[PDB]
This record gives sequence, structure tokens and C-alpha cells, in this order.
Amino acid sequence: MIHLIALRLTRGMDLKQQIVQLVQQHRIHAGSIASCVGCLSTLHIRLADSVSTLQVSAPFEILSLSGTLTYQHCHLHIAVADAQGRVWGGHLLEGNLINTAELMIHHYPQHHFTREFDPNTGYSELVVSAA
Amino acid sequence: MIHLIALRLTRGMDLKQQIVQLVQQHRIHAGSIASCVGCLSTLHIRLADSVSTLQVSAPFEILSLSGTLTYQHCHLHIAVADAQGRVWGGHLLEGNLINTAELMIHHYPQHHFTREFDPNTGYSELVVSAA
Amino acid sequence: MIHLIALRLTRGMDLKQQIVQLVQQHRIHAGSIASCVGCLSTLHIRLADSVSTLQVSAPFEILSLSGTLTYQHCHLHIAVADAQGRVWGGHLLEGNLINTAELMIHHYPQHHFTREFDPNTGYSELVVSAA
Ligand SMILES: [Zn+2]
Ligand SMILES: [Zn+2]
Ligand SMILES: [Zn+2]
Repeated sequence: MIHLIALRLTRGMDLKQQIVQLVQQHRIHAGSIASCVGCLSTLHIRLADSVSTLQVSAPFEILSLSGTLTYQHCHLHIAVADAQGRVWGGHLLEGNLINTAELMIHHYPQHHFTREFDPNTGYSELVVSAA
Repeated sequence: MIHLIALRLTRGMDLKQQIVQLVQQHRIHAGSIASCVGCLSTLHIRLADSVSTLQVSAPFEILSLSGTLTYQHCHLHIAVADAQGRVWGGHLLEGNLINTAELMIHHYPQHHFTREFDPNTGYSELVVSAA
Repeated sequence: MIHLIALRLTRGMDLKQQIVQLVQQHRIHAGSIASCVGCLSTLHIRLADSVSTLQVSAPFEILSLSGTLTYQHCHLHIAVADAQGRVWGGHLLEGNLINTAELMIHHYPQHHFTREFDPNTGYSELVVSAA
């Protein structure tokens, strides 16, 4: 059965760090982000070329946060909107500071997500199994 | 156990109003938006500076809708794409009119979300409790 | 009870085709996209005017994927970010090729989603029923 874990984050908290801590705290071995309405005072993302990075200290509304949660690694992608309504996004890094964040995580106790090195990509990739 | 509530919205309906009505109708005290594929004929959002607003009467595809649902308040953020594929988004206001909208809401009967004034923000913020 | 189906997609796979195949394989008559963190080497979307289309062969990070899943039809909308962090999106078409894609689908065994022609729109639209 899918379980819900909800938590409000406050000013100054690091989004990615808080999610990783929540995952470890609840012994989550398989999960995803259900919702994350909120705002940031600092955005820090890795871009689509997998190398460039963007850090901006300005107000951003969090529109969506998607993530594959495993105990040892959280793969999170975010979409945010700036003061003009334009949307930006990419791979979530450390340093994304909350300005509230109404975080909701879905935990899948019956599953076990892990990550194993993939010679074809050069990165550790998702491996799905039953728990 | 997480429950699903699905509803197709039709031309002219107000997105936010329909969600609020659904929440009250089903006595939802804790929930989130599972999905909302569809399109709008009018977009109306509050921007990241928390004051500016954008209203546009043009076709927009709804890409994602995230929300913290409580009986007395729905905090919704939307991401939409215009005719050129560019994405815009922000805090959902009244006035977002459906052009279909395939709405799916997740209800958490075991939880109770409320909102209490936060002197540190000046707004009512999410408070999570067990139901 | 909501069920989770997770699958990692690899290089060259067609996103929409893989989702349709998963839906048919698991006899899903009602479902939605829970998460889809990943990246594409080719983007192909129908835009908000419901006619224009954009196909781009460049790296894109998948930020969010929303979809109404029925056995005979999957209505999917995607939001992706380019190498500069700018977000683009629209109605998912065939031809969106994976560069990984950590796909998670939620199946609703107690529901039955179908699509029936709507004279008011000219398209087949979502009809929700109990299973
Ligand atoms: Zn990534
Ligand atoms: Zn907001
Ligand atoms: Zn569509």
C-alpha cells in the first residue's frame, strides 16, 4: 500500500537535503514526490547538457518536483517560475533554499529501488525490484 | 489508504473553483493533485514576487498542476504551455477557464491538513496532523 | 487500492510507445503518471493551438509528465528543460526518444476510464466510471 509522508519546510531549509533526510528517517527504499507547492529564495540546478549549472538568488515559485527516491540516492527534477511567470528547470542540486514548501512524498513499502552503474551511460541507473 | 477522485471538467468551468467544490463535496481534509491534463482559454496566475499577476486569454495546454488540498484552502501552482511551446506558471487564481481538463485528486483520509497564521511569513501556512 | 508500476526506460526507446505498451501489458483501464525523471535526445510535441508541432533533436531534461491512462488511449502532456534551463512543453506525440527515464505509473483497479466522442469539442473525451 502506498503511504503518504507530508512535511512543511521553512525559510532557509535546503530542499534536496530535507528530502534526503526524510527518506533516510522513514527508511524509504522506494518512493516518489507527490507534491511540493512552495517557493525558493535561491535556485540551483544542473542543466540539460549535464554539465552547465544555474544558480539564481531571486524569488521562484515551485511549480512541480518529480523524483525517484531510493535510500542511497534521490534523483530530483524541478520546474520553477520567476517573477515574470517564465518557467525554468533542471536537475536539483544542493543549495535550493526555501523562501514555505508543502512537501508530500509517496512511499512504496512493497518495492525496492536501487541504482547500479550502467556502462552504457556512465552513471548509476535505476533498478526496480520487489520488496 | 489513498483514494482517487476523478472528474472531467468542461468548457467555461473555473479550474480553481471546481477543485475547491470537489474538495468540499468529498469532505477532503488532506489531499493533493494527482493529474490535470487539459487546456485553458484563459490563464490567471499570481507571479513569483507574490504581487504581480498575469491574465491571458489565449490557448494554453495544462502541463502540470500541483496542490495542497485542505477543506478551507487549496494552494495550487500551475505550469502551462502557450502556442509556441513556451512554458509559463505560478500561483493559481480564480478565472482559469477550461477550453477539457482531466482532473484527478488524491484524498488522504488518514491525514488532516490545516493552515495556521505564521508571523514569520505573514501568511497562513500548512500544518500537518494525523486524522 | 492504488497500485504502482515502475520501469526504467533506456536509450532510443519511445516514451509514449513504452507507456502505451505498459498500460496494455498490465490491463490498466484507469491510471496516471506518478513520476518520470529522465532525459530525451529528441522532443516531439503538439502545441497549444492543437495543430503546430515541435520536434527538436537536442538534450532535454524531463521535468514532469502528466497523463490520463486508459486502455485504448493515453493523453500525455510533458514539460522539459533545454540546455539553458528554459522550459518547453505540450501534448506528447510519438518520437520522444530517451537519451534514462525513471517511469512510475499509478494504476486504479477500482476505476474504469474510457473516452467518448464529444460533439462540443470534436474529440473523444474522458468518461469516468467505477470498475
Ligand atoms: Zn537528472
Ligand atoms: Zn502559492
Ligand atoms: Zn493534450
